[PDB]
Amino acid sequence: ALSDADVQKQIKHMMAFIEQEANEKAEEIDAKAEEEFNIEKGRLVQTQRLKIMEYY
Amino acid sequence: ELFRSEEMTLAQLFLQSEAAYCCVSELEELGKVQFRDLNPDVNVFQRKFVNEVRRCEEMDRKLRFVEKEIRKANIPIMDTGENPEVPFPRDMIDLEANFEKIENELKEINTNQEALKRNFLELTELKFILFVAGVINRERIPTFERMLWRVCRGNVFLRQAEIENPLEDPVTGDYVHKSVFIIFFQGDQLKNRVKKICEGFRASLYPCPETPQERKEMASGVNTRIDDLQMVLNQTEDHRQRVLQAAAKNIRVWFIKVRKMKAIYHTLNLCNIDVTQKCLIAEVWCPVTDLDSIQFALRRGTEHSGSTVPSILNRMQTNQTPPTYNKTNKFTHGFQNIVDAYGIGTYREINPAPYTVITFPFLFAVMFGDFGHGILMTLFAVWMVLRESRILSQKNENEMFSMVFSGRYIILLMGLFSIYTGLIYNDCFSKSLNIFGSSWSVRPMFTIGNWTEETLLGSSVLQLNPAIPGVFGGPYPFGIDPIWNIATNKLTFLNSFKMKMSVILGIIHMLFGVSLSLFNHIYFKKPLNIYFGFIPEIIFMSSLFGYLVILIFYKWTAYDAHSSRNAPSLLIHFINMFLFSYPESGNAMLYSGQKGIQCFLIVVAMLCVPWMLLFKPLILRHQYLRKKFDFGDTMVHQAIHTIEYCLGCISNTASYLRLWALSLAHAQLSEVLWTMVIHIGLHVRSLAGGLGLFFIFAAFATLTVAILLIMEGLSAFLHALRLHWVEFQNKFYTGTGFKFLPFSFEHIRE
Repeated sequence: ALSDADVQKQIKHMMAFIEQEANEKAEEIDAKAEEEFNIEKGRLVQTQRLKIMEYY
Repeated sequence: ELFRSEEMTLAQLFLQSEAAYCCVSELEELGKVQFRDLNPDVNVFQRKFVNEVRRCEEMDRKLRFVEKEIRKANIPIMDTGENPEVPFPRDMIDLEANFEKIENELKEINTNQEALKRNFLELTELKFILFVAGVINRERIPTFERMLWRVCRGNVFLRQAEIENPLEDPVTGDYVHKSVFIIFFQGDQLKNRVKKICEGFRASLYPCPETPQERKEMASGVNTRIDDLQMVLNQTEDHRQRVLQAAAKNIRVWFIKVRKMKAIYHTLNLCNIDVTQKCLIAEVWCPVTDLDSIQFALRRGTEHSGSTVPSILNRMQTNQTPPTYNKTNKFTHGFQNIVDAYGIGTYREINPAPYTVITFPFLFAVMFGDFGHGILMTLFAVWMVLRESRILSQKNENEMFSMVFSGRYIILLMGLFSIYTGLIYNDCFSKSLNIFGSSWSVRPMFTIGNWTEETLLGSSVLQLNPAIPGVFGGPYPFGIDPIWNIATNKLTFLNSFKMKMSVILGIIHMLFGVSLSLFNHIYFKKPLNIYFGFIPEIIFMSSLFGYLVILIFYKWTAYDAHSSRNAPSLLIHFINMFLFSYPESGNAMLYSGQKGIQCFLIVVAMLCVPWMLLFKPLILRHQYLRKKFDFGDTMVHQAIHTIEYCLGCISNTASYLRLWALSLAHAQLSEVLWTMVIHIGLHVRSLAGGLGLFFIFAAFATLTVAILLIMEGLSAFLHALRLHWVEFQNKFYTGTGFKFLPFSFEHIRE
């Protein structure tokens, strides 16, 4: 029921789907990287800040 | 314009897996598409629909389990709605679990009931008792007493009782009269002996007696407990039944819902799941003309799916053998099946079924041309159709009835044509139908023609009615003049007709079968198959067998009784034709110059053989070497075709002698069944005749059906069908294909 123009159009839409998933997944991954960044940073900061405070 | 199979696209569809579940469900309801397995080397565990199928299978078996209880409970389970919508949300799995809970509850209730039943009966026995006045059928009591006398000499009297309207024995499972005769002993050795005997013998022994008022009070407590047990039992059973019927309603819907889900998952297993994306690619066969319908269904399916993936199905360069799809309906389906029984036609082959619808019943009617049986045969088909809704929407475990039912529309026609042919044959249970138009001869003029008081000698003779006396003649308007049905030489006048008719019909039908091959060879653009095939083949058959047909009609209109002496014999001229045998005398010729015509036609038939025999492979070799192909094998194959064609034409023409052979047999079986049975029902004694005719006819009716309506009808059915398969189809209906098996929700009644 679809012409070659329409088939190619749908192929483009499906590729758009793939690109969209690629972006969403990467964004999720970068967000988690930032979460892990802040979590580990906090852990480290508090641990050594407390050790410094204790020496003071 | 001939009927052919539908176009197939061998097309592939890619869409997201979420969309895929919905789409498969919706395309499945469409029932117009058949999916192919893209992973033939992958088992169900590998397909990864196994968890879904396993769950479906468990649900199915458990549902069937409960269904058995439902059916025993006579629940209507009408299955008239909701189920057709087959929704397939993931939440159905929990619904499946809910089903399992219900049937499991039911299983526990019945188990409890049986234990309760035992307790009921056990307490009932005690109730009755209040050694012991127990429950015994007096099976071995006559011997129980003697066994006691055998152990000791009847040291203690026995207690006797009889139970009126005894209770249903629990071990028996049914109610039997109970009678008790049990002995009590004071001695321990002997009491133990009695215990052993009572255990061995069919007796009820476990009473816990007391003589105190307290025991009578206990017996009252027993009655109370019995009543409470029965009350609870009654409530348990009532709940059970209410639950069972209520479930039966939902279960009819569920059955089909579950079946559909299973089919969907199984279909999705027959696919190739991509590895890198949650999207599914599959190749499917589908009708070309229905592709738009498929895309609209896909649009609706994916629209229901939240991802609205385009779900585009794109045609591929179809290059594998497609399935053969013939659209059938309530009428034509049966005829297509008897064709398919022989084989599935080649893709874009000419479908013989549109011609079978008439051709086969017609040939049957020729074999079964009996008006009276045609009525019976027609009425049977009408009955089946009129009850179609009641027979179809039911269970029919007997495949013999189902088979004839499925062919009920085929039989209907056979009846209608059997009436037509029987009337032309002018035979209705061996009786002719005189419409007051029988003017074969004028007997008054017979006596004028030098036949004076012939009825004197007639007492010992027949005397054949002469042709061309100047006062006889004129055809019967429709069918065979009734006069022959009462002649002693029917068996020659009408026998000749049927022989010649069978030849005429067979040869003409064969020529039709050949003519169809031309259209097929044109469709596939095979010039060689018509320039070296069709043309010499149709000429060969025409020159030999069509010539014969012409001569048959010629004789009927060319020669009268005026030339009955030395009247040409068509069979002898036919043989002499082939052999170029032209004696100077002994046989008159049908027409002047026939010798030249007979010689010419045979020469042409022989000259037709080289064309079909070897000219095709020779030109293929020419074109091959000009372009430059197993020449040897091609020559052999083509030679085989010619050999079978020519020899088959000879044998096939004779084969249609089946039409005569069976038509003769039927008339003869009918005549003898009439003459040797119903004739006896007539008598010069009034009352004896009337009463006897009743019983004799009933026997006649019984034999008429048993011998002719069934058996010979079956023979005519098969032989007419065999002619269709062997002589007709083999002239054009060649090759094989695959049966079209689309994914669809067909199994609703099953």
